[PDB]
Amino acid sequence: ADVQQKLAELERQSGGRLGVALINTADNSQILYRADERFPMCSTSKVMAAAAVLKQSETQKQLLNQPVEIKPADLVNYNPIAEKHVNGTMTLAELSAAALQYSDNTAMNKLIAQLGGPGGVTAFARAIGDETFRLDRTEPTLNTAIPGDPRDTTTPRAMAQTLRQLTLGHALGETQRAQLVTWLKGNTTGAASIRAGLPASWVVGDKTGSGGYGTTNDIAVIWPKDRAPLILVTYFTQPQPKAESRRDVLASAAKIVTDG
Amino acid sequence: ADVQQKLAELERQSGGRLGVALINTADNSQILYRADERFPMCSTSKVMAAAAVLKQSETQKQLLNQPVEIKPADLVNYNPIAEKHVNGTMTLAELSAAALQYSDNTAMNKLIAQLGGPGGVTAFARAIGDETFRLDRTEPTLNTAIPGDPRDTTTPRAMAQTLRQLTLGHALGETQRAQLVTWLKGNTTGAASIRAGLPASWVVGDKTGSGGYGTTNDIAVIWPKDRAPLILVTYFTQPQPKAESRRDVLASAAKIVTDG
Ligand SMILES: *C(=O)/C=C/N[C@@H](C(=O)O)C(C)(C)S(=O)O
Ligand SMILES: *C(=O)/C=C/N[C@@H](C(=O)O)C(C)(C)S(=O)O
Repeated sequence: ADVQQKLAELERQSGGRLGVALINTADNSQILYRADERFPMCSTSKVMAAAAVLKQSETQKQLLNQPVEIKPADLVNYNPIAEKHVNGTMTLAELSAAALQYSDNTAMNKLIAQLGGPGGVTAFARAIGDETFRLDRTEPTLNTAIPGDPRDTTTPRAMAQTLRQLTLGHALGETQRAQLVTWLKGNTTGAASIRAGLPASWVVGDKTGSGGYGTTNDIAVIWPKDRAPLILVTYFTQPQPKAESRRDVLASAAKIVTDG
Repeated sequence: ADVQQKLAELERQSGGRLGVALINTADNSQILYRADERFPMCSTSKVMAAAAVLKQSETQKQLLNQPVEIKPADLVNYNPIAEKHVNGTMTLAELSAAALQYSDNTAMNKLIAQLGGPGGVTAFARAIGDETFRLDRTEPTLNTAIPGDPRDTTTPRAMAQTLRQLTLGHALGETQRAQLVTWLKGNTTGAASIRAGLPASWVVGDKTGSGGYGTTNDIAVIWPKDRAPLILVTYFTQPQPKAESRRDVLASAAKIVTDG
C-alpha cells in the first residue's frame, strides 16, 4: 500500500537489504517485503535449536534437567552465562534460556551438540514443515553473513510461518509451546529492535541476532493490546564487511507495518 | 573535562535536562553531571521497593513465596504480568520480577503496599543511608514527572551510591544481593538505553523508567569486559508534558562517559 513505499524508502535510506514478513493471526493477512529472499539468521537460529530440544523432551521426559559439562575449551566469543559455570555444569533448560534470553553462544553450541550437529537442527526444521531453513555451522562461524552465501539462511516468510507454528500453532506439545513463549517473553536483548517500533502497551517475545556485514535481525511474536497476536520477522544486512548494527531499522520497519 | 563538555553538547542538542552519575569501582572515581539536581525517578524507583522486600525476606524467611491476591480493581495502566492473574495471585518473588524485568505497575503497587506505602519505601532508603530518595505516591501517578515537583525524585549521585550498595555492597544479605543482581540482569526493557551505548561484550543489569514530560531514565550496574564493575545513572526530562521519550540520549550519555 503505502507500506511498500515506506519499506522501500527505509531500505534505500539505510544502505542495506531489508526483509520483512508479518503474519496477522486475526485474519491470516500478511505484509511482505523481500519475503522470499534468503538472509543470514545469525542468532535468530537459536529459536529453531531450543525448539528442537523442546521437541526431544516430549519423548525424553527428563531431558531438560540433564546436566551438561561446560569446559574452558567450550567458551566461544560471547558467553555471559556459560562462563560462570566453566568446570561446572548447566542443565539443558538452563542452556536454552541462556541461548534464547542472553544469546549465549556457548549455550547454543551445547544445544547443537545435543541435536547431533547443525544437521539435527535442520532435521527438526524439516520435521515441522520448514523446507527453507538451513543450519550448516556452529557458533561463532554461523554468523559470517557473507553475501551470496546460502549457509545458515532462511527467508522472512518461512521463518514467520515457522515461528507461528512454534509459538501459537502445534509444532510443539502444549507444555513445550508454553515454555518457548515464556523464554522468548523474557529476552533481555530486544528493546531496541522490533519492540522499539511498537506501542508501549503491546507485549512481545522475540529473539535478536547479529553478525557480519552489519547483519541485524529480530523475530517476534506480538500480543497487541486488545488484538489477536502478530508474528513479525525483520531481517537486515549491509554491503560492508564491518558495517555497524542497525536495530533502529528494525524498529522503523515494525512501526511501519503495524500502523495500519 | 573532555567528558563534561561532551555531556553539555549532548544536553545542548537534546531539548531537555540530563543528569549523570558514574561510579567506577576500580578506583571509586566518579563522572558527575547535574548529579545533585533532582529528577523524577519514574520506574527506576522499583529497584528500591524490590530491594526493600528483599531486606524484609532476610527475617521473614519464606516471604518471597507469599501469595498476594490480584483483583480487577488493582490493575493500573500497564500490567503485562499482573493481568493474567486477576482473580488469582502472585508471589512476592513474582511481583518482584514483574516490577523489575517487565516494569509491571500493578506489581510495583503490591511491593509498595507490602512496605506500608510510599513512605515505607523511603524509610528503607533512609535505613541504608540514602537521605535523598523520596517515594510519595503509588503507580501510576508517581510518573507524572512535572518539572519542579519534588515528589518521587532523587538525584543521580544519591541513586548511583545507593545502587552500588544494594548490588555490590552489603546493604542486603548475600543471597538477597545475588537475587537482586540476577533480576536486574534479566531485565527485558533495557537494550535501547544505557546498554545501547556500551560495547556488546559488556554485561548489564538495569532498570529503565519513563513518564510525563518525556522523562526517560535508566540505572545500571555494568560488568565491562576485563574491568571492575561500574554503576551508572542517566536521567533525562523535557519541558513539554507530552514529549516523546529519548532513550537514544541515555545511550549517547553512556557512550560519552565510558569511552575513556
Ligand atoms: C547472534 O546473533 C550472535 C552473536 N554473536 C555476534 C554478535 O554480533 O554479537 C559475534 C560478532 C559476537 S560472533 O558471531 O559470535
Ligand atoms: C515506569 O517507569 C513506569 C512507566 N509508566 C508510564 C510510562 O511512561 O511508561 C506510563 C505512561 C505507562 S504510566 O504513567 O505509569
